[PDB]
Amino acid sequence: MKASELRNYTDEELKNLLEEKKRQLMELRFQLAMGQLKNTSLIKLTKRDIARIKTILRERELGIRR
Repeated sequence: MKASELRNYTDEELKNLLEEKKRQLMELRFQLAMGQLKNTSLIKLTKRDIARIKTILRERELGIRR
């Protein structure tokens, strides 16, 4: 929902952060699916914020976040 911070970065920072969340979720599931990642609460938290963050990027694409 709210950001400030996650919309407040510059377009170059914003991508480089919101990309990081979007990848991280997918890479963390990939680390488990191998056998490296072990804290699954961290993944589950990481999804909430992946979803918020990767939504922020979406919202910024159409004009919802100027």
